[PDB]
This record gives sequence, structure tokens and C-alpha cells, in this order.
Amino acid sequence: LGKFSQTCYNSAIQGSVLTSTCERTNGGYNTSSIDLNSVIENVDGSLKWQGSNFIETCRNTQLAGSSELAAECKTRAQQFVSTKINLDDHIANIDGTLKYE
Amino acid sequence: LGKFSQTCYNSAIQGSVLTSTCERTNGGYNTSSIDLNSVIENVDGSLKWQGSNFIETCRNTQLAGSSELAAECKTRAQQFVSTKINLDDHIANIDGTLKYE
Amino acid sequence: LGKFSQTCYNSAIQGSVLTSTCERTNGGYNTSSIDLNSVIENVDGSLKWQGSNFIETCRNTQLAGSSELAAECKTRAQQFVSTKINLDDHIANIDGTLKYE
Amino acid sequence: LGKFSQTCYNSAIQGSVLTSTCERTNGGYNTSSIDLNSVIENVDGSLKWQGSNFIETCRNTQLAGSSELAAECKTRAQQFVSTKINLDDHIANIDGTLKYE
Repeated sequence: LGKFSQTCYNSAIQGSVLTSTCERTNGGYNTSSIDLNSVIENVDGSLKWQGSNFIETCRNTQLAGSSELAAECKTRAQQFVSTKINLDDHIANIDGTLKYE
Repeated sequence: LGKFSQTCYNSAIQGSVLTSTCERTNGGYNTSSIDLNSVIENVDGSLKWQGSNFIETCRNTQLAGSSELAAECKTRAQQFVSTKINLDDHIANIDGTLKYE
Repeated sequence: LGKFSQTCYNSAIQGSVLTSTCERTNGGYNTSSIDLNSVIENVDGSLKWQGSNFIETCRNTQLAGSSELAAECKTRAQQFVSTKINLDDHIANIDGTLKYE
Repeated sequence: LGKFSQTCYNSAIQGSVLTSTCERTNGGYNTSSIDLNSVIENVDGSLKWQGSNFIETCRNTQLAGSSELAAECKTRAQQFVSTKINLDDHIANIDGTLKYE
């Protein structure tokens, strides 16, 4: 996983389609495309990240007061935690060669 | 715009559907329903009004700087607003391939 | 959005495949199936929810000390937030019939 | 199991790939690489050792009560143990269709 702006170059937009040449995990580069048309929208003059259908991501829909739709809706925040795993658990030296066991 | 509640009564929400009994222009009442599923969305845990396809309603879509997408988008009131979105928010490089995350 | 156990019935599992008859959002029922094999795994004799590929969901992979793989990995916990939207914004009474404007 | 770090040196991780220089059984050293992407996963923000396919390594899969998948799964000691998982955790009813969320 890498940040678009930091690990890709020669980016281009044609219509709603984004193309860029990005670093591969284990070296070298790949050029690929993504259609932004379904993930970005125009809300009141502003580009924003398209949300989700409320029937998929909100529960307990109800009327509130005389005119409000109320619900409990899932967030989509991106949280990272620092983590480690000891490769000595399963990674061995078999006659000079790393192997999983 | 809107304001149905001013001339309706017995509104209810079931599922994604609003039902209400509303005054006819010349008098008397009519009960009707509307499915709110295509006009309201969940954006980051909040119910918001669904926006428009940005290719259809924005012009001059272009990459700007290292990671930004810029466009001039139409408001609901027929005006243009110059807007930027940071593609780094949700466009990731996964092993050399652009993927939304 | 409904909880499987609360809004479905006549559920069965055959092999890795879950079948059930579930409430539709706006009334009635539907029977569908889901293959649990790609989302559940056996970890040391316990069924657990399968995780994600660490290259898709973790960044900054590095070796820590002599034998540890270290990274910053995304969580998959999202809260539910109580939200409301005023349907009077865009829902109107047009001669006895609810319409979006 | 494992313990590569005891007889190896100049270890490094790049992307998902561990590289190390390891002692050969009959003396001398060899540098090799192992891709960790298929044996480690991100589970809830923690790096963990990947488990096995439950259909291949468990037996007697069935639904228990209204929401639980029950099985007997093989342990690293090669015996079967009783295990359950609450399908409510991630199996949702979306408008009548079972969907992982």
C-alpha cells in the first residue's frame, strides 16, 4: 500500500478516468487506470467522495419529528495501528534457504 | 423547494420509503409514498442529499499539483464553483495498481 | 440493513454455503446464499473472520530488529452514528403527491 | 519451528519480501528471499499468521441456533476441536440479500 502522490508518476485524466504509473510492492512499475466517475460526485458545486447507499450502511431508519429521516449510519474512517509479528515463529533456515514451516 | 410537511400529515418512514397524506391543490387529501433510496446517501456517517455525476455537471476536470483533482462544478442553483479534491484520500497504489480504498 | 439473525429465517449451512430467507427493506422476503469460505478461516482450530492482504491494508513495511515484520495496518472497526436529514429540504407536496425537487 | 534469525544475518524486508543470508548445513552462507504475502495477513490491524481454508480443514459444518456457524476444526496438533463463530458479526441482510460487510 502506497500513497498515490508519493509512489506514482506520469498521471493523466481523460474524462473521468485516471491513469498513472505506480511503484510495484516488490520493485518496478505498472501503469493502470481507475474510473473516478463512480467514487467522486458533485455535491452543491464541490467535488466530494461519493457516499454509500443508506439501506446498505444505515440501520433503524425512522421518521424524526414531523419531517426528518433518522438513522444510525456507519462511518468509513481510516485508522492505522502500529503492529509487529515475529517471523521466527514460522520462517526457517533450511540449508541456506528461507522457508515457511 | 420541498416543504411537504407544511401541507401533509400522518407522515411515516418504513425501510427507505416516506408515506404521507397531503393536501391537494384544490382541496381534499391524497396519500402517497416516495422511495428516498436514490436521493439520500450516507457520507461519513451522516445522511446527506445525493449529488450529481461529476463528468455531466462539472467542466475543466484536470489534475492539479501532486495529488489534487480540480474542476469547475455546477451548483443546484445553476452557478459554477471552482473546487479541488485530494485523490490521496481514497485512491491507493496497491502493488502498482490504482485501487479505491 | 438488518442483522442476519433478527431479519432472516429458515437459514441453513451446507458445506461453506449459508442460505437464508431475509426481509427486504420495503416489505416481503428474498432467499439468497453466500459462500463463507473466502471470509472465514480456521486459525489454530478456531473459526475466525479472515483478514486482509497486508500489502493492500498495511503501509510502511519494514524489518524491526532481528526477526520482526513491522507495519502500520488499517483497522476495520467503524462506528454507527445517529444522524438526521430534513426531508423538507427537497421533498414537496405536488397536488397531493410526494415528489423530489 | 522457524527460528531463521539464529543462523542468518543481513536480514531485510522490502515490500512483502524478506531477504536474508543464511548458514548452509555443510558450512558457508546463502542469500535467499521469501515472499511473506501469502502466509501473513492483517486481522483487525494486527499482523497475524494466515490460517487455513475451513472447508478443507474442518468437518461437520452446520448452523447452530439462529446465527452461529459451528464446526470441528483441525488444530496444529492434528486433532479436531469444536468451534463456533457468530455470523451476525459480518453477515448482513441488505434488502433481502446476504452480504459480507
